[PDB]
Amino acid sequence: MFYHISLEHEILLHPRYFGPNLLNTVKQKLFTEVEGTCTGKYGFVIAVTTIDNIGAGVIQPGRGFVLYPVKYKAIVFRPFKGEVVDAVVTQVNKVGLFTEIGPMSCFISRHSIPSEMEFDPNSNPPCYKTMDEDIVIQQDDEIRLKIVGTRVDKNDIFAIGSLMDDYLGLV
Amino acid sequence: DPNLWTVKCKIGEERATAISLMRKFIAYQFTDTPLQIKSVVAPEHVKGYIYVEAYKQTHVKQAIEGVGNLRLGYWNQQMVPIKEMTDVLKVVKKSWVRLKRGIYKDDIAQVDYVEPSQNTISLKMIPRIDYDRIKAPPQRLFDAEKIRSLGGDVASDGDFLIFEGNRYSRKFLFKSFAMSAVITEGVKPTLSELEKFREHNFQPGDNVEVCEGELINLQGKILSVDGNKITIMPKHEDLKDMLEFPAQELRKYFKMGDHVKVIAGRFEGDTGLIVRVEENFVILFSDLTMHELKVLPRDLQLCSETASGWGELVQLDPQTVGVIVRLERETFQVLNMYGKVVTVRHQVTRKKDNRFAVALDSEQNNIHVKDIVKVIDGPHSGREGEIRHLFRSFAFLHCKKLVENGGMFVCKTRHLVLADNELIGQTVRISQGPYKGYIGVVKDATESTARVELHSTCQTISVDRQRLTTV
Amino acid sequence: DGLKYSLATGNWGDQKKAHQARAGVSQVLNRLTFASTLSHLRRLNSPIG
Amino acid sequence: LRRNEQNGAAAHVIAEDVKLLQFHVATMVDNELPGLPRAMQKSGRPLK
DNA sequence: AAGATCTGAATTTACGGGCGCAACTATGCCGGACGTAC
RNA sequence: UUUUGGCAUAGUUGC
DNA sequence: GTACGTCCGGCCCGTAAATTCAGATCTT
Repeated sequence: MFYHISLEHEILLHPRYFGPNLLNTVKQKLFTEVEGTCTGKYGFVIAVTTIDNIGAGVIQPGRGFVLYPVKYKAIVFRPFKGEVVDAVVTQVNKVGLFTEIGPMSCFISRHSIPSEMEFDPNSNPPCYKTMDEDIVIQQDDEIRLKIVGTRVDKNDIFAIGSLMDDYLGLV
Repeated sequence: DPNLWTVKCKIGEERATAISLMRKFIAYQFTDTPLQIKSVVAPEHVKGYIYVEAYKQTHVKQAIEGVGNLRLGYWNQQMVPIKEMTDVLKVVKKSWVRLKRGIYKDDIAQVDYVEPSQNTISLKMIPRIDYDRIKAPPQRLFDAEKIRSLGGDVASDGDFLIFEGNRYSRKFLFKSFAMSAVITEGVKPTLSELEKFREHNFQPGDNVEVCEGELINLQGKILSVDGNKITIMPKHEDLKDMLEFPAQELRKYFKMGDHVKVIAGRFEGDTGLIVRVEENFVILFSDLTMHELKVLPRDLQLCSETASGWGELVQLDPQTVGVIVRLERETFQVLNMYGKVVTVRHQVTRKKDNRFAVALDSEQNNIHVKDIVKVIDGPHSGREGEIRHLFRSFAFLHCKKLVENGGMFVCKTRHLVLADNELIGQTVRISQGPYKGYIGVVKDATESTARVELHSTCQTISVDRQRLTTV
Repeated sequence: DGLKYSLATGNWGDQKKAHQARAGVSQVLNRLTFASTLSHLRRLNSPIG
Repeated sequence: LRRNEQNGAAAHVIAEDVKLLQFHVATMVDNELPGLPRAMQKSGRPLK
């Protein structure tokens, strides 16, 4: 889930970037570094809302690099377990369904799909269709899925969705 | 009662020492220098020392005098304490055997024919020989053609053969050996040896339930392990007290969606997640593939380590390199540039990979290794993969989603799209410059200049090659 | 072998008893000048003891 | 020593084996023990 | 009064440290057992 | 196509 | 039958603790 939290990061600034625009360079380099990355403990980071305080630049006494601590208020999405979450199915395959929840890519496995749904290999657009045809699962549809569990690999989170519980799927 | 005293003896000669001491006692039992000791003990498995029964240490010393084998215990002797004298005499205890002596020591031997003579038995063996080629060795199949070709002590009777010290073989050694030279109790060979010729596994941290008794349906984490009656110490849910359970009462139960590894069977080595636990059929998906694997509850363990699931460049021949796609016990499954998966021996050569090699895609954009490139033409059109190795006109692509060959395939580079000196050690003559007239030997040479060890002076100097003239 | 070892190493006593063996009794003869050789041949040693 | 355990051999031999194990471990940490020999490599040279 | 025991206060062995660096030459495991060849 | 190495005893010697 | 060759078994110093003697708080 999404949280606007203060976070600590450390930046090694090279001596070429001193002079004016130093702190602006630190801001820009923080934005280049933290954005576009996921972590296991705090999930994805979407963007830095602001910088709370730039710490004192300590000179490392063998290098000339300057270590800057930065407190920064940023928005992070942390996928938690045991939550109904809104999702958009992005890819539909035989083995499972891929959905997007913000930055996160959730994988609904074939066993986790209810047994009332069956893959449609006879349709040119592949889909999971119900035995009675009350919901059709294709790409780009608004569903509500339960997170079975968050699983982290290479500091990138992919979770498992389920539709077994009531009030889930297409509504 | 008398007491036992330890006397150090020559190793491997304790029974002979006992016999010699008995003969010494009997010889001098009527003389004026009697042996006042009572008995001598040389146990069957106690090697290095013997025991003397006497009321005094001085009696032991005066009794072992003249016995060289006990000279290392002559100066001092150590008494056996009183409570422990019952342990000195305490003794304990188409088949398969294992030979005791010879080069076939501790090697599996199928008892082919048992001779009722109670002297020797016929044994089937795998020969550990070099076929009279190195001597003037691991187990391998008997090659009669090789020993016929090499000659030497060899007599051939079709499949039957005599050779190299009256070793008898047929089709496999078939030789008579002494029964006392083999062990008939405690061999228990394996399935591999069957081809050549219950169990409890609980570990700390695993989750186990209770299948029977008044403490049924209590799931807890294993702490300790023992052999048969474990008396386990499981940390149950909502219980601070530790209870006791044997191995038989427990079962390796695991909740849905937890790390699972296979300990043994056809599915061993694979990790993954269980989806639904039935009464005994536990179904799981592997971390590598999304295939259904059905296992017994006992063949599951709770380990959180990531799956292993490598990919080296090897030379199938100087005209075609190869990329290993699977490691096997005696072979490599290798994928070449032709797209043909082959099975080759371990003894291909390791090529120097060019990690800085540059290749051109279908759109004349420079590409390198570790680049995610889409395949827009060829047999693999539609797939997208990471470049791992490069050639003049080929590129190997990895893809985790593709389960075949560990994700490795190959495509031509043009069907992709990005998403010493001769003068060294030569006697030379400086024919020009301030150093004219000097003979030297060339140490280092370049396109412009060359170092010359000067023969005369204690110095090496670099000069232009135009100033040098070879002798 | 004992005489050869003792004169080769300068350790005096049994080879196994090198711990208690007086050392440096036999030295490599010095060959820099004739005077050095002569002085080495006429040398006396005072052990610490 | 482990062999003598899992077969269940005599106890005095286990005690003497424990004595020699204690000596070996102490010489491994510290090769200076009063009234006991210095560890040698069967060549009469004290071990570090 | 006595008499202890009895508990703080003078005399004997035992580790255990023992100058910087630097350079050179000099020396350094075997004995029984099992088998091969002759 | 770019290598590598005994060590730890004793002696002697230099400031 | 014999032996040999070669692979497997066996001075200080300060501390410091251990050894020796008159309160003391008892018992008579």
